[PDB]
Amino acid sequence: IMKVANYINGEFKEPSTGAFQVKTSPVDGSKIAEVPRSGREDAREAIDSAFEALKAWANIPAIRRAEYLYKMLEVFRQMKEDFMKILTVEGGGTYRKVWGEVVFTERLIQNAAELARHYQGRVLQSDSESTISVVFKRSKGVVGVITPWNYPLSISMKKIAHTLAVGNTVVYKPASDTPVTGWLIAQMVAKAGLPKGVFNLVIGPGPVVGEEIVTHKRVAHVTFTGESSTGREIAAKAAGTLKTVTLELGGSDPLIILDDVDVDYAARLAVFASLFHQGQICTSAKRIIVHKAVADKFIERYVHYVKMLRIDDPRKDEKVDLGPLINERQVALMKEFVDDAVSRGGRLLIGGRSWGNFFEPAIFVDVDRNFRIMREEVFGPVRPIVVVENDDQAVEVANDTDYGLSGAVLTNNVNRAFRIAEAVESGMFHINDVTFLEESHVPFGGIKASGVGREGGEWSFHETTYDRWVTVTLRTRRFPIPSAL
Amino acid sequence: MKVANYINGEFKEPSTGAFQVKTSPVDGSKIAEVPRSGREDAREAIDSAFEALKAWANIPAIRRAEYLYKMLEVFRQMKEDFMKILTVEGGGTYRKVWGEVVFTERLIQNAAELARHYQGRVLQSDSESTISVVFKRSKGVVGVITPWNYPLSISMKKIAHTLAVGNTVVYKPASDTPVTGWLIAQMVAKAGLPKGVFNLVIGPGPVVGEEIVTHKRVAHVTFTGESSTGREIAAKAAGTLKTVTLELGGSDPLIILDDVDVDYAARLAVFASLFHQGQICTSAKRIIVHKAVADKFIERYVHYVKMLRIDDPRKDEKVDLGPLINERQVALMKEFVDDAVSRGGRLLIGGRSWGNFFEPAIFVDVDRNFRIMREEVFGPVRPIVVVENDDQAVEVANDTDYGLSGAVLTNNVNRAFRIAEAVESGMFHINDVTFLEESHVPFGGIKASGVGREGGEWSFHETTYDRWVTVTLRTRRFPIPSAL
Amino acid sequence: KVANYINGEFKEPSTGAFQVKTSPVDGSKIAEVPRSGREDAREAIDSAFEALKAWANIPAIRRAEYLYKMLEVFRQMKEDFMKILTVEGGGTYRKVWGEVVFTERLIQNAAELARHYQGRVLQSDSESTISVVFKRSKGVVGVITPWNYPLSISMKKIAHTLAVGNTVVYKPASDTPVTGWLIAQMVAKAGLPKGVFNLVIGPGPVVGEEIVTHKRVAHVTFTGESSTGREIAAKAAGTLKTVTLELGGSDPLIILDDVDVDYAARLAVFASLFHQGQICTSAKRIIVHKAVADKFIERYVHYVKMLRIDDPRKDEKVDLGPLINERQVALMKEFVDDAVSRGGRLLIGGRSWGNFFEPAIFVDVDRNFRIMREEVFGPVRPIVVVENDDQAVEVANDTDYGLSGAVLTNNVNRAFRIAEAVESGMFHINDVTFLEESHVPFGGIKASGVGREGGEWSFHETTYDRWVTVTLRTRRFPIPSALK
Amino acid sequence: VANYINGEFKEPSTGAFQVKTSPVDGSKIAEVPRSGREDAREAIDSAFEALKAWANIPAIRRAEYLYKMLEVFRQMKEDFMKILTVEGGGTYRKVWGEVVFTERLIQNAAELARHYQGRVLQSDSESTISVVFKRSKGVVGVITPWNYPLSISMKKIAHTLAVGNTVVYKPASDTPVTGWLIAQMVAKAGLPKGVFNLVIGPGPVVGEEIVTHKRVAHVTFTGESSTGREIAAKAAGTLKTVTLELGGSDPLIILDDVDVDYAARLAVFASLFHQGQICTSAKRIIVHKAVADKFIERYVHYVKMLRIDDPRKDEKVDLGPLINERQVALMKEFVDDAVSRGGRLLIGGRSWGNFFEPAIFVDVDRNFRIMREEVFGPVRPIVVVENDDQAVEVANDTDYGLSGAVLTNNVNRAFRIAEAVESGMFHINDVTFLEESHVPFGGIKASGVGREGGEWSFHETTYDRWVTVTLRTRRFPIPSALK
Repeated sequence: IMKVANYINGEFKEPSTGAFQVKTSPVDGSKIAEVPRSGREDAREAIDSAFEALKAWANIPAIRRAEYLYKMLEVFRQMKEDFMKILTVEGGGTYRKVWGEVVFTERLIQNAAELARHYQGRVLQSDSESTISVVFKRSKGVVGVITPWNYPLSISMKKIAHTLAVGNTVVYKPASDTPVTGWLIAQMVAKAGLPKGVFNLVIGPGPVVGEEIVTHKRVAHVTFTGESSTGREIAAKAAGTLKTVTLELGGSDPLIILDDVDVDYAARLAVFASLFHQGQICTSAKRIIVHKAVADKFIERYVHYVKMLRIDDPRKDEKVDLGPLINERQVALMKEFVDDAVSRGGRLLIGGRSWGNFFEPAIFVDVDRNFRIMREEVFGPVRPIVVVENDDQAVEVANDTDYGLSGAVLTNNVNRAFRIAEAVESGMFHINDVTFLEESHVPFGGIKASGVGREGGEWSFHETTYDRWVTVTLRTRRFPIPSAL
Repeated sequence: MKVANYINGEFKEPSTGAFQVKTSPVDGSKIAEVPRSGREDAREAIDSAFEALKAWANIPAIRRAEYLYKMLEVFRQMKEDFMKILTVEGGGTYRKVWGEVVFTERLIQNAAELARHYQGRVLQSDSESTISVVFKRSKGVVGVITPWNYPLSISMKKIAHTLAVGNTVVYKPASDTPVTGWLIAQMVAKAGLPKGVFNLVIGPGPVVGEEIVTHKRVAHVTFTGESSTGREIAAKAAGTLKTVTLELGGSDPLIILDDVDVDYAARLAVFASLFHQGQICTSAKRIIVHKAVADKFIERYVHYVKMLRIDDPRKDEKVDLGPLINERQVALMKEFVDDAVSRGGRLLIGGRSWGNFFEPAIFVDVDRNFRIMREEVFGPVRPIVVVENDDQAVEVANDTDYGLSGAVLTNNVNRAFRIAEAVESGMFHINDVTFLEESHVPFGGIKASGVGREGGEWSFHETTYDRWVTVTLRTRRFPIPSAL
Repeated sequence: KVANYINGEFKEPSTGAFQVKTSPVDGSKIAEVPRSGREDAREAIDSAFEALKAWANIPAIRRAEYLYKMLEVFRQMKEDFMKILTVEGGGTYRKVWGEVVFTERLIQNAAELARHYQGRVLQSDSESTISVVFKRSKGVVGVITPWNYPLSISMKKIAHTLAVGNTVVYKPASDTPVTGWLIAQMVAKAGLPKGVFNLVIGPGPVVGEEIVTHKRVAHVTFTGESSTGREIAAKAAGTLKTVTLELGGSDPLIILDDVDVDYAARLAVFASLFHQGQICTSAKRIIVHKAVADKFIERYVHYVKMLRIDDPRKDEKVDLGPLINERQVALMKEFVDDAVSRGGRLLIGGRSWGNFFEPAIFVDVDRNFRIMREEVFGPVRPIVVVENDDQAVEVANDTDYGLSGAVLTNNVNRAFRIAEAVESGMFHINDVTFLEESHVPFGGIKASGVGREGGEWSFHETTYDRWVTVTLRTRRFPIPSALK
Repeated sequence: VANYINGEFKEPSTGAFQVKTSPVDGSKIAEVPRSGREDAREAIDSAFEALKAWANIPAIRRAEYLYKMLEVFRQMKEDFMKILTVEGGGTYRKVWGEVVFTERLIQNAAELARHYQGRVLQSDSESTISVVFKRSKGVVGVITPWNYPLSISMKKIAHTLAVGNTVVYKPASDTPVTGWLIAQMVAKAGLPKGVFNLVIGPGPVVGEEIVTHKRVAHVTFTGESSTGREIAAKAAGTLKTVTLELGGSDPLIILDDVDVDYAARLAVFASLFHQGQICTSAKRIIVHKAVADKFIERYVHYVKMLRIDDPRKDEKVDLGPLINERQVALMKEFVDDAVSRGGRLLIGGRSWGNFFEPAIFVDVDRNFRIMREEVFGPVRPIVVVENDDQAVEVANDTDYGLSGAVLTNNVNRAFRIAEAVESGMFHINDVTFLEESHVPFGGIKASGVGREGGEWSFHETTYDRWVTVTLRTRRFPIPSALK
């Protein structure tokens, strides 16, 4: 009953050119909807709308913005089934995956609303007499939000909700493979009645709409989640106008398993961590590193549970374990990873088959550091297991990557857990849990090739505000020039 | 006098032996021979800093603080040497360089004081049986690239605070002030910091600086200089995804309302607009005065400008203004004066120049198309603009690409606060100079003036990252495989 | 049918004892309410104590969920709360509307903040040591409240204390029990776990004193008279329980000579006489600069004369309702008589009928007047004329109290100097003395009490810090010294 | 030895004095004042008069004074060490540790003075600026004990001064000379008259005056719980706030997966350093049955190795004497009670003069006095438990709640125990008496209220002050008739 459209300055509308393209399901290639194929003029219009809305939005008290976010939360709760349906048919997520995403998104919107009134500046001691010295927080301005296709709802809403809460306005460009999710977000914002221009949606190609957002002089900041190469490109283009950036660029997270673990539990945890959403998670456990003393048993248990994984049309029922990859390019790339691993002498323990956009888990042992699946982020269900002889070697292998997003160690020893946690080079780390733990208000982000900045709660606020030192001087004084006086 | 690099605990020549002669802006006399380092020297410094990093980051903060207190002790005995060099090399007056050295003492002390006290957070977890905390970790090897106007205080704010939280440093000072950089390295050497923790490489920005900015073992670059340079650094830094702190100058407004002590306002204005010959990022570069007091203000302001004593800054302690740093600065100031005259400006006083000296040139009858309204004027050429009301004052104040600091003079609390809120700047001062600065406050700008903040814990924020760590104390069941 | 609420159950007091609650408007019966005794208090306290571990141990987000539930139920009960605040407490429509709106914000604020109360990760001075600070709830908290703003003061204490994982035993003022019962209705409908919140309606020296002396009560938060607070503080020492005390004030409202005098008078009337002056942060001592004193006094008295005193049930435009009981009228009469007897000039008012007191305004008072020496919790107000800012501050500070204060002026220097010099826990420039927001630190100094309430400050009061370390290396110990 | 009041060393107004003797051999140490209420009152009035000037200078000026105090202290280290030993009974190693920690304490206070921040808040109203300033409380009473008289005093004094309070200081009666050396240091550091004051006299006279005087804003106290309750009650009269650290009966929990020999070594240090006269001494040792036999054997072995001697003799004396005869008498009561109740005395119990050999008991139950009371001396129970639940139940079966520790290599057991133990502080795999200059030190339950150390000391002796500026006019709801 409704066409998919851009949302610009309070109005749903076609791209100026009228150009469109067809979004199909990764599940079966069926048509989902025609969606805009916007261009630079559409991006410019959204940016100008956001810019004209900015002062009114930034200057209302925080409690009024919080109220809008609470309304958004109420609208979101009414739309939950709609979001789950689209996350499954457009993104290929299983019932359990998209249920988790929608529950987390509810917490994210609520978290941003909760915190809006409480973002504080500081009162300082002055080293001078008769001086009041304080620091205010101010919003950065128009913020470009550019997002990926794997968790398109929760990742988008983490960025959008928190950015809006502290008084920025938004121009949002969803991933091209998940446009309907972005349009549903715009439906939600529109129903919550936010002032026109405060939130804008532009559906179109990254190299056109995204680039316009990243280079426009009225955009103050870009928050971006996607590939490291795209991130470096955006960071470079952002420099033209000195806009700041938040970049979350994926990972090759280590899951380190020591010899004192419950091996069956370790395997269960490892399967979930390494293969949930077909391993298409930035904090997926992408490199599994196991102590030689439990390695044989761990590998057997891990393969045992992998064998049980059910791959199917994610619309069929609520207990499907894995759906398809997002498109044919991903399948082609996973095939390259498997073929490379086998050519280099790796032992394919299980899996390897694919059909349409579906790709089975493919598990390797006997790998070395020159394997593509050890050197690159593997955004799909191909996973190496590396056996190490001690903790020193576990750490060396864990750190032998350009990435540095998250990581985890399983052990019951407090000394080994803390030493390894300290030594692993990552922006996040989890003792006795999955690598992709995430809460709405914690600093989420990485180091090294995994990006810059942190998002979540007040950390999102830190990214999209600045400090403003203000003083008041209550006495007159003599000045050193002209000295003759 | 021969100057050297300081790399991995050793003072040494550039690997090519290449040197160049540095002269005083005061009279052109030879001051020193200094390195012309190349990319190999930069790489050696970076490798040394990288190799020193883990040992320096991992000792307790109290130990790093001890090194900084020792550096403070060494600095206190070198005060006179720093002042002399800031005058003869940088052209600063006694009062200017005295102020810089006093502030530098405070900066080193501030970094030492704070090192033990930079805290992370313990969080509430939304999950049962989960401990959730956030640690602070140092970024790694930090490039420090600095300007010539306040080469000591600006360098030491960056260096001292960056070291405090467990970063190592590769430092490349401005080409016009290499000797101040070498003296900094001397102080650090005497303080006995572990080899590689601090390194000095003297050489051309486009060679040494570019190596620092593009090298994959450098984690962060903190830069103070021109907006165009900063834009280039930010773009180059993207290749390795290193972060940056950029302070790129300003065109700060000084707003003077009609309820002020006009004589005091003029005295304040002269100091704020012309101290160190206006060569200050937060100089009061655009003076904006309310119609009702404009005539009297302008008369007083020119009166006090006329009293300024311009002279060899080495002569005595009461010289008001010294020379500009080089002939290019003189040439630029002449362009600003030429443009203002050509567009109908009235030159109330000044414009005379001889050698590197320049008598402050003050213009009225200016409009928004004047170069001295549109560009940063990093020298002693100043426009005075008259406005009819507070709305216009704000409009003119914000009519700039820059956004560093700003100030308003008024006794009215409502006008003061409304103007402070409306002016688009990273910092703002009510009833004081535009260039107020303390050791521990967030210093920095918005718009074309740059990104990030420096000073105390804000410097720490720039050169550390947050690290979320959890411990889960209970086992649970996972959603896949569902057949379980 | 009004009753206690203990361990998830509405019930009669154990003795079955009751008393009648009457309206201050006309003495009409409102409801029979419990007259509980110590055994009722002990049952409540034991219920809270047994509920504590389960409530403190759930994740913060679950407690926030319960408070958001409470907020939903409150929004349904708004009309009920306003009706009772008026007929039981004597508040006008505008007063009770304001209290209900603020209460909604208070419950929301507590819910908002629950998940975000953080501890700290520290630098250790020792090697191989992790050092952090957690926040822990104190335990069972006694909540004892007054009659003037019984809903908003109760809910500020109750909501924030529950948010961070304490359980609550609540005893409302004897003159406002139905409000306390409606709160219990709200909590019950929100479905909080049994024992987490308990209501005991009864005499302060019986029920209240049991709460304050019981070994399983960890904290008491109290708002009321300074004498009562001092007794509670003393009694609380027996078990080393901590206390938050808000004990009223005698706030100065300082009016300088540069104000809009008409506006100052309008502000002063609102600040000094809203809710018949029965506000801890009422402007109880008006201090005006001699240069505007005559016009101010004329305008102030003019607006006071315009105040409509009537049955607050009559309509929404009634300005002033009755005092809470006849004992308050008798006290205000003593204040008026003492002022008259001491030579004070009664400008207007001072009549009373039933529980309704007509605002009595005095000039030509001195420091020995009871209305200058004591908190006047009613509509009797002194105006003092002063010659300069020094005198204003001397008179402002000449009080045992120190809760809030305000200054009206357009001069930024005079505003800040006066704000700094006035000895109070809170201070407002160009606004009323009783400004209050849900998340700011509300509280006083001197005889006005100890501690702060509001958002995270409420959390600070009812939690404690817990330093935890992990040492990751073994070491040698100094005894026995003989040992290797 | 004299008082230090308003910048001047002087004897009490009465001229009264008393002779202090060494706990080591009873020899004379010094004549010290016996001050009265008038001396306390004079100190308080001096601190009150000095307060505005001290509170109002920039924090950097107060920091400079503390840095100067630090330099003076560094020159007086040997003096402090001698007096802590001969007046306090501390061994060389104990007093060396105290002096080192005191240096760090003074430096920590100086470091933080410029950095104590308030907050800028979001306002729920339009056109409103809303901020929170930090202000000093005023005149602060500092009342201290005899066991670590230097470090405990200086942690309180240095941090309290740093944020702009003035100080009236009353040291414990058994350690007045240490108190006088502190006044000496402060005098040489040149602090303004009245900012710091020393009054030496009996707690029930000088202390009570401090606690009840109307111009004293806050009292920070360390000592016995009974005294603390006394002070908290008297303080209520003038609504002054208090900080109280009132000792502990800390559990040291030792699980079955430990290096048992290491555990014993750690336990001996934790339980008996300074003769157990430490608020955070490991006073109740709780050990898992699977390692208990071996642990008890190793622990008694190391206890037997302890060298008890004149602490003045050399640097390797492990234990000195208890502070006085009353402490010895109390320790005998604890031993008597444990024997009467069926405890097995594995070693120790001998006493001569103020010296006492650590008495170690097994076979104890919860009704023993040494399990129910704080044992501020070298008598220690070892209790055996069957599992972690039982370890926790025993650890919490105390009125106190100061510190605590668990020894284990298991992360789950360490954390669950840490969470479950009811204490203000807790340490995994270390001694119970860990202490740093800037961490929140203090207890729950009977162990007291408040925290001290760095910014936590600042919180105790400052208050928040909410200030607003409203930038627009508005209509008010009364009189409602106004248009």
